[PDB]
Amino acid sequence: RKLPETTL
Amino acid sequence: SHMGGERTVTIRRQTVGGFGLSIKGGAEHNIPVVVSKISKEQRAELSGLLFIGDAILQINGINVRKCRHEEVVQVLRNAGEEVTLTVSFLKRAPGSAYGSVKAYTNFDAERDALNIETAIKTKGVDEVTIVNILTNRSNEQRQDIAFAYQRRTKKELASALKSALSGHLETVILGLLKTPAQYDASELKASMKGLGTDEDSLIEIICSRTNQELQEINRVYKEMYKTDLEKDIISDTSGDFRKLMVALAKGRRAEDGSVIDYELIDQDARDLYDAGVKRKGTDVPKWISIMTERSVPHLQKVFDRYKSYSPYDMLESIRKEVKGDLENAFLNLVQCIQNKPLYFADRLYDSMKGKGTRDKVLIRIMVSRSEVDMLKIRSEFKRKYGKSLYYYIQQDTKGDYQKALLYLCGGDD
Ligand SMILES: [Ca+2]
Ligand SMILES: [Ca+2]
Ligand SMILES: [Ca+2]
Ligand SMILES: [Ca+2]
Ligand SMILES: [Ca+2]
Repeated sequence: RKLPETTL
Repeated sequence: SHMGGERTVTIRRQTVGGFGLSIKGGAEHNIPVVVSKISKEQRAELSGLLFIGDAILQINGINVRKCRHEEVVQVLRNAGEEVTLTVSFLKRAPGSAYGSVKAYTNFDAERDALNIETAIKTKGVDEVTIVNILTNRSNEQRQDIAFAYQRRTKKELASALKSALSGHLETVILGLLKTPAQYDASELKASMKGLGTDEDSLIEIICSRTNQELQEINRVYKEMYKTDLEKDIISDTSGDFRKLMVALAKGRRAEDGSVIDYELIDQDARDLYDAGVKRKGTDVPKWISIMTERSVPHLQKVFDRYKSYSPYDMLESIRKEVKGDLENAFLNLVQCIQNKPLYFADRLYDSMKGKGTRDKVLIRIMVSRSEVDMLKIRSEFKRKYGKSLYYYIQQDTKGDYQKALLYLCGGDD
């Protein structure tokens, strides 16, 4: 939860 | 961690410049890469095909299960217009159903930190507001509150509450603010602090914690105190008592097997008898090996089968065969194996039955078991003592300290 979130 | 049935999904690049996806996770966090957000555009295309929480198992036939975060984003970035995903839904493991403290649903860490800041800075300190909030939040939510409080005030929350709160209430609130591993680690350090040892507290934590819990405790202990927990146990304990505690603290007990080994249950029962009541003296290493290495469901059946060979049950046998700290350790361990909720119910009763209160044991159990098995503890307590745990806390404690403990209890029975 709320981890590093890369958006592609 | 429940992995759903595997599924294939085709996603198409959008003219906005991407797939409309957001992902978290990777092999570095030892959990697979998961879908965290699906865009407004892609959701209309993928209605019923892809979901938030889906783990990405394959990309265009490439296995990305054991790949780290950036490795997956590079594949999707260096991909084409269409991409084929092999996915599986990850239903996160649920918590206990038998805890008294649940997670607040409409949780706002910013609003909680603000309300706590207001209560702390109210003339005289509004303890009731502080207790009401922190006892109706899960431990993980309190961690979010502490992070938000520090950003809002430039002051650590636990530091602020140490000056705003006093007495046993402070001990409860500061205890609730630590993670489970931090709380146990710091309680263990306290039991070995300075000369002498609070063996009862060391015994209580080491005998009662599971493999996973002891694993996290051993890690967090070394981070906090820059020494291994095993080394402090060795320096504060001696003889066979030390060996038992060292063995348990490793948290390498056999995990629950799928099949019941009736032949091994019988052989372990005889070896326990042959090592103790049946002979003069005791083969303590045999007792330690069987009671620290076998799984808990197994030892439960071993202790019943033991009664077929021995005139005394395992607990009475321990009392007759060993003495002192070694005896106390074995007695606690067997209770934790046989019925851990009943074990804690009895320790709660012991801390309140007589003159005054052993607040150290009362606070530790109400904090550490609030999200584990407090509902079972309450059930065993009311069954054995005829009155509720709630009732006993009322008669032994007062003030905001009392209200805090009653909240961790969860209600009357
Ligand atoms: Ca006040
Ligand atoms: Ca104080
Ligand atoms: Ca010591
Ligand atoms: Ca004997
Ligand atoms: Ca009392």
